[PDB]
Amino acid sequence: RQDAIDLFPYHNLPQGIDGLLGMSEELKETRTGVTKLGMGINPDVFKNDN
Amino acid sequence: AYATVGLMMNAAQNRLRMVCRNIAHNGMVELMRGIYNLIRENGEVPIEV
Repeated sequence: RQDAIDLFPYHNLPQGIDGLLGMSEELKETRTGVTKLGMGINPDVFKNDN
Repeated sequence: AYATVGLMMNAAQNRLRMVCRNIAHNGMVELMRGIYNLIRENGEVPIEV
């Protein structure tokens, strides 16, 4: 033969895992005020955002 | 303190700034209060006036 051994056909990952893992991240970061990169508040801005 | 540019608005820096503020108010101040009483209650002390 010579075709006697071949890598087993594993599935690919899904496009959706990728994108939805995506959406959830932001949905946390909009239904709550948390953001892994963004600056926090201080008493001053709590009293005057300007 | 660095509103020049280093505005500190990183959730990573603030989830750290929390832990040190815990160590301050649960830990360090109760060590000082702990001493100030212990000292205030025993021995004779001098001061280089």
